[PDB]
Amino acid sequence: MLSPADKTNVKAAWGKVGAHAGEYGAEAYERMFLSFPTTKTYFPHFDLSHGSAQVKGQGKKVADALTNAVAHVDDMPNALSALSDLHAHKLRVDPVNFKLLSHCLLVTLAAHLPAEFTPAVHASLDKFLASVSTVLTSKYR
Amino acid sequence: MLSPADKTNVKAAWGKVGAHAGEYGAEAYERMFLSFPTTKTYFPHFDLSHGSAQVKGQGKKVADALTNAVAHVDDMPNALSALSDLHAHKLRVDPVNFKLLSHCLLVTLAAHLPAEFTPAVHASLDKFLASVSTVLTSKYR
Amino acid sequence: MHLTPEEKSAVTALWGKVNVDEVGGEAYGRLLVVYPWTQRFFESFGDLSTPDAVMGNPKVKAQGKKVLGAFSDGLAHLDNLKGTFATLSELHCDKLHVDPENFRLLGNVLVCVLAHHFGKEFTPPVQAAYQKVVAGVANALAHKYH
Amino acid sequence: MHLTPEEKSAVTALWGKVNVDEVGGEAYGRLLVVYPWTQRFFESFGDLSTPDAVMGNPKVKAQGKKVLGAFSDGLAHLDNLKGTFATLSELHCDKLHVDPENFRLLGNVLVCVLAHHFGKEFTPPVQAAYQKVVAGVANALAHKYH
Ligand code: HEM
Ligand code: HEM
Ligand code: HEM
Ligand code: HEM
Repeated sequence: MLSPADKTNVKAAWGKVGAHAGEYGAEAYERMFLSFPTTKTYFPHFDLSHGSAQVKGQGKKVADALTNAVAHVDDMPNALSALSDLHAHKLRVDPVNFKLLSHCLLVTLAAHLPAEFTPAVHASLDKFLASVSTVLTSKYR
Repeated sequence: MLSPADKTNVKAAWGKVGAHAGEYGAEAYERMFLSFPTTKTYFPHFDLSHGSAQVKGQGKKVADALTNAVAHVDDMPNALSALSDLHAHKLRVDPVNFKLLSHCLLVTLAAHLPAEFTPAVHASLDKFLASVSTVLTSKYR
Repeated sequence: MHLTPEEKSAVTALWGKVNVDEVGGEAYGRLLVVYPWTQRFFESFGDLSTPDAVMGNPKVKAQGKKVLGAFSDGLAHLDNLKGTFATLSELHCDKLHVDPENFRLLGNVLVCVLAHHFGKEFTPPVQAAYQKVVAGVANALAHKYH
Repeated sequence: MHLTPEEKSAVTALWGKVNVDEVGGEAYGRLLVVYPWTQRFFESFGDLSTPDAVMGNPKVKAQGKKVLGAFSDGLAHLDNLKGTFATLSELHCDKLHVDPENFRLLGNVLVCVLAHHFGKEFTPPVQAAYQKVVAGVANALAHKYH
C-alpha cells in the first residue's frame, strides 16, 4: 500500500520531472532494451535505435500515463482502466517485464534528479511503480 | 482479482483436501526445500530431513492459515492480518519465496487430486495462492 | 548442466513412462489456460475461448507435441543443453519474438502435469530433479537471445 | 560471465572514480530503507527506525564498507567471479543464512546509487555493463548454496 508520505514523495519528485517526463520515459525504455534484451521481443515492429521517433513516442505515452496515475494516486485502478484492459487483452506483456521497466525508470530518475532522489523518495518511487505495475497486470487472468 | 468461479473452484478443491491439509502443507514445504534450496535459509533452526516433526508442524500451521483464507475469501486482508504483520516485521521472508511455495502447493495438490485438478481448477488455485501471497507481503514496506 | 547421478536416473526413469504427445498437449494446453497472455503467439490457432476449447483444440495439441518432442530429445543431452537448443533459441528470439519468461511458465505447468499424471510417484526428490531440468532447458532456450 | 571489451572498459573506468566506502554505505543503507525486510539480519545493529537513522547508522556504514570492498576486489576477477566469491558464498549460506535474492536487491540499489552519483555519465550502455556485473556477482555469491 502507498502511504500518505509515499504519495507526497511521488508527487514532489514527478512534479520536478515536469516537462521532461516524455524524454525520461524514452530513456527508461532505451535503458531497458539495452540492459534487458528480452524486453525487445515486445517491439519487433519498432526501430529501436537510439533517438528513434517510435521510442520517443512510447516514452511520452508512458510518461503521460504515469502523470495521470500520480494525479489520481488514490484511484489508480480507475485512472489506468483502459491501459489495464489494453495490456491484459491485447499487448499481453509478461508481468515480469514491468519490474524491468520500473527499475529502468528509477535509474533514469536517479540520473536526472540528484537533489530529489533521497533514500526515502527512492523507496516511495519504487513502491509507486510496483503499484502501477500491479494495476496494469490486474486483469491478465 | 478472484472471480466467483475461482472462489467456487478453490472451495471445492480445498474442501476435498479436507483433513489431509496439514500433511499436504508439510509435503509442499518438503518439495520447496529440495527443489529450491535457497528457501532453507529461513529455517536454519529446523531439522529439514524427510518426516521432520518441525516441518510437519510448519505444514499444519500454513495449511490451517489457508483453510482460514478460503473460509474468508472475500475478506482475506483482515483474516490474514496477523500473518502479514508477522512475515513483514519479524520473519521477513523475501517476497520471491512465496511464488516458490505456491508452486510447490500446486504440485502437491496435483499429486493428490487426480480428479479435481482440472485446467480450470489449476488456474483458480494459482490465482488464489498468488492472492494470498500478495496479502502476506502487503505490509513489507 | 550438472545433475547428481540420482537426479539423472530419476529423470530418465520417469521419462520412460511419459507419452510425449499426450503430456505435451496437456502441458501446452494448460500453459494457455493458466497463463492466458501466452495465447498472444497463437492468434491463428482457432477456438481458445474456454479451458475445454483450448485443451481439445487440435492445433494446441499439435504444438504441444512439437514442443515436448524437442524437450524429450533434449533429455538425451543433459550435459549440453545450450548446444542442443541453440538453434531453437535463435528461432524463438529472431523469428518468433517469444519472451523467454514463457519457457519458465511452460516448465512450471509441465511439472504440475507430471505431478497430476504420476501422483505419488512424482516424489519430492523426483520433482527437484525435474525442476533443475526445466530451468536448464529454459536457460538453454534463452541463451541466444540478444 | 563474459563481457565485451567495451563493457569491461566501461566498468573499470567508472569504478576508478568511486569512493568505495561512501558508495558502500549509501547502497547498503538504501538496501535496508528500500527493502526493509533485509534488516532481518541486523537486529543487533541499533537504530534503524527511520531512513535517516538507517543511513547514519555506523554499523550500517561499516557493513556497506565490507560489502563494497569485497565487490570492488571482485572487479579485478571478472573472468572468475565464482572462484573469487566461493568462500563468501559458502559463508552466506552455511553460517549467515542469507537468501541470495538479497544479493539481487543490493545489485539493484547499487545501480540506482551509481546512477544517482554519476548522473548523465551513467549512460544506458554503462548501466547495461553494470547490470551484467551485479547479476554476475549475485550469481557467484549464490553458487555454493545447497
Ligand atoms: C509503468 C508501466 C507501463 C505503462 C504506464 C505503460 C503504458 C502504455 C501506454 C500509455 C501505451 C500506449 C497506448 C496507446 O497508444 O493507446 C503502451 C503501449 C505499449 N506498451 Fe505499455 N506500459 C507500461 C509497461 C510496459 C512494458 C514493461 C512493456 C514491455 C516490456 C510494454 C509494452 C508496450 C507495447 C508493446 C505497447 C504498444 C506499442 C505500439 O505498438 O505502439 N509496456 N503502454
Ligand atoms: C501460503 C503462504 C504462507 C502462509 C499462509 C504462511 C503462514 C505461516 C504461519 C501460519 C506461520 C506460523 C505463525 C505462528 O507460529 O504464529 C508461519 C511461520 C513461518 N513462515 Fe510462513 N507462510 C507462508 C509462506 C512462507 C514462506 C514462502 C516462507 C519461507 C520460504 C515462510 C517462512 C516461515 C517461517 C520461517 C516461519 C516461522 C517458523 C518457526 O520458526 O517455527 N512462510 N507462516
Ligand atoms: C520447452 C520449451 C519449448 C520448446 C522446446 C519449443 C520448441 C518449438 C519447436 C520445435 C517449434 C516448431 C518450429 C518450426 O518447425 O518452425 C516451436 C514453435 C513455436 N514456439 Fe516453441 N518451444 C518451447 C516453448 C515455447 C513457448 C512457451 C512459447 C510461447 C508461449 C513458444 C512459442 C512458439 C511459437 C509462437 C512457435 C511457432 C508456432 C506456429 O507454428 O505458429 N515456444 N517451438
Ligand atoms: C555484493 C554482495 C555481498 C558481498 C560481496 C558480501 C560480502 C560480505 C563480506 C566480505 C562479509 C564479511 C565476511 C567475514 O566476516 O568473513 C560479509 C558478512 C555478512 N554479510 Fe554479506 N555480502 C554481500 C551481500 C549481503 C547481503 C545483501 C546481506 C543481507 C541483506 C548480507 C549479509 C551479511 C551478514 C549478516 C554478514 C555478517 C556480518 C557480521 O558478522 O558483522 N551480505 N558479507
